[PDB]
Amino acid sequence: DELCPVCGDKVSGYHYGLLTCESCKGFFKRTVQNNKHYTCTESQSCKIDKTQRKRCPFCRFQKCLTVGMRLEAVRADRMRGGRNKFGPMYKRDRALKQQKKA
DNA sequence: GGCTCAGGGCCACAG
DNA sequence: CTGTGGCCCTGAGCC
Ligand SMILES: [Zn+2]
Ligand SMILES: [Zn+2]
Repeated sequence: DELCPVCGDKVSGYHYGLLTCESCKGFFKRTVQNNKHYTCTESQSCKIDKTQRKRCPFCRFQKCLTVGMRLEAVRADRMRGGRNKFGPMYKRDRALKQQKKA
């Protein structure tokens, strides 16, 4: 029921410090791990919408970092255990954000 | 020690 | 062929 603060897709859960989808997760890795770097000709921060998120990769990347996606969470190495020192924040934020009881 | 919780890899389908 | 977006498996984490 929640949408990504960047691309706007349905979130699959907590990824990189935010409620994000596999599109964010996958693209974020594809960008950061492969050391990709882009640049927008004008307006480095365009309107990141469902269509315009495809035309501006740089703006989408900037959007990710801006909305709060951890760049340090990108284990470009290989180790699937990409839980760094900010690992606790996931369950912490989740417990505060939801705080729903059992 | 075990169940959870989230991330990285490779995939399959869409441009 | 290239790429978005995803499901899957492994791994850090916490209970
Ligand atoms: Zn997303
Ligand atoms: Zn742009």
